[PDB]
Amino acid sequence: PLGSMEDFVRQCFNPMIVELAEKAMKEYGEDPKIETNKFAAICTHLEVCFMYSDRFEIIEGRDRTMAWTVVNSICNTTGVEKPKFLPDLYDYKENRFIEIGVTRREVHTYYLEKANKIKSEKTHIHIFSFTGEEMATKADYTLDEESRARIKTRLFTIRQEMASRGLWDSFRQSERGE
Ligand SMILES: Cc1cn([C@H]2C[C@H](O)[C@@H](COP(=O)(O)O)O2)c(=O)[nH]c1=O
Ligand SMILES: [Mg+2]
Repeated sequence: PLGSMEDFVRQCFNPMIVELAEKAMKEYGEDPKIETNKFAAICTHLEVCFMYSDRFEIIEGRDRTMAWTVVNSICNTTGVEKPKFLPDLYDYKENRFIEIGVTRREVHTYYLEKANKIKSEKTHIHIFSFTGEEMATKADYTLDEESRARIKTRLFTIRQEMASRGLWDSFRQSERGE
């Protein structure tokens, strides 16, 4: 009754999500078979990105060349400052890029880590946790109540399904600062 996180990933996430996540890992010489807790964290963040977007241009998940092409194309269609890193989404409504975080640590710690990495005055940050806690730039949450509620619900489902397999203990304890 300690299961394999790799088998859990391929069984409980959409295959398009798993493949995008495998691609993101192999891109940086990480093996999804080895760094399995990371492989689940990456799938989860991908899934949250897709849920948040249902107005929004998806950046995360794309091949890096295509992602940057898309980011530059928006920045010169609009006024927007060009991010130093490469966000997760663009919001056509509020006309800003967004970075999404999903954390198993304290949401404040993670929010400020992200703010300090990206050093942007324009990019919106929105962090979710597996506890139902969330934090978003200027207390502007962008989406409505039941839409954020659905994301928080999917996060609970992942956590309980990991718990079922004996995987949550290690998953919850193995996030480090980026
Ligand atoms: C969802 C996803 C996550 N990740 C990793 C990097 C980060 O640690 C986290 C998501 O990246 P981000 O939160 O900086 O956008 O998971 C990828 O590398 N590629 C992906 O497609
Ligand atoms: Mg990203």
